[PDB]
Amino acid sequence: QIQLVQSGPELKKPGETVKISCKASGYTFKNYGMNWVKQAPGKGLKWMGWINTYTGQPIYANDFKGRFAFSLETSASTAYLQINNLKNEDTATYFCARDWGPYWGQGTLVIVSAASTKGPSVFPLAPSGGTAALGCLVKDYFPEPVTVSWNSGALTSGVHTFPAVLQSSGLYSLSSVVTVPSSSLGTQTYICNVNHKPSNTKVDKKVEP
Amino acid sequence: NIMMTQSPSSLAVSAGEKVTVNCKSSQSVLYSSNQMNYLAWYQQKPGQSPKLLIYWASTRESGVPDRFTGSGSGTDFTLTISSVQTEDLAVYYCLQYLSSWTFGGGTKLEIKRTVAAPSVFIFPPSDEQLKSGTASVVCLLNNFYPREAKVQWKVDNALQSGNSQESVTEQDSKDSTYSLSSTLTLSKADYEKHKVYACEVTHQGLSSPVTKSFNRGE
Repeated sequence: QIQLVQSGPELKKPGETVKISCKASGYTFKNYGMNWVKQAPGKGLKWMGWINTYTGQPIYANDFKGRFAFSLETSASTAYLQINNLKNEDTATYFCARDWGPYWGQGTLVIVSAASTKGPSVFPLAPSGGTAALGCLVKDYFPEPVTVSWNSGALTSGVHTFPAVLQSSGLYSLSSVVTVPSSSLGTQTYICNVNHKPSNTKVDKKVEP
Repeated sequence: NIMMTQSPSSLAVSAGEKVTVNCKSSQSVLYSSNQMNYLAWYQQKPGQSPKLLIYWASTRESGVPDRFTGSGSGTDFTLTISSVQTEDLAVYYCLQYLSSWTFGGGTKLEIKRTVAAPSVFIFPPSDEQLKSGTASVVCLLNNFYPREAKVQWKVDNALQSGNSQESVTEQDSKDSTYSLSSTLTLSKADYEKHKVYACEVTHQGLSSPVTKSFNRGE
């Protein structure tokens, strides 16, 4: 296992500074340049730059010329990317990517926003023909993501957790639904497990007709 | 600086058809002393980092299935999927790595299949939410193809325009269908002032529009 482990997601305010770390393991660190790649939500991949991991010399792409600093800690085989005076257009996922071969970090989502993190409220979506649908409405949280599972992960077939939408409030909202045969309600129990790590919210909501 | 133009930007293909993606570099990426094209092709799926398919224009990465092949040289490059599989829906990127890196714009691939009509379900707002002062009404369209669908909200026969948001799942990587939710938001006071909440669904698979509805209080 050669791998690149980037640090976790960030929520920062316009004007602040963020520093993303990329940990490499399994090969001689100083022998391969490291690239940084930006992906704005819904957009393509854009190469940001490259750092010589022996000498620490950075080379910046044209569009990444001012507030962007590549650095190293050779000792720890770790490359860093610092972004200064954050703007809304810096909201994106940031990847480190090693010269030569297939190796990419898992990505670091950075959210730039004046808005504060808020936990969701969870409401039941309760029940046709032969199939019954039920669900959970997870509404008014910030920022993404919420995860949803059912019956502690023992119900997967027929589950649909939709992509969240941004409400006019500035808060996010999603639904999770599952379809089962009508005859099966009433002997079976339906619990949606909702997790919103940024606010440290964990809810188990029982849904029934 | 070497620019990369990928084409088409978007395509829809039936499973089993051949897929072709083209990449033009503004300058050659054939390094003359080793006769190697400095060009890679990537697959990227939602929430994942991109996955290398092909490098030096036509060498497969290990573990990459046979149906993916790269060809071309100089400025013209093509990624071919000889028999596209249902799980291949993704965004595909070419990358030049001869002089810095430049990614193509990406090509989004989707799957076509036989028409499949949605199941429709309507959910009233729960009482727990009504205490909070907001009323959410949800319409679900389940496991249908194609994605194109009209979902009209009516409240006591009044067309609701602009107070609903739609959400669509990723296309299923096994059977190639979508599910869609439309959610109508109202105030508690507005909700409790009306009776008939209706979700009208028009879709190529239904022989005529389908309406799921409830009276507030049944």
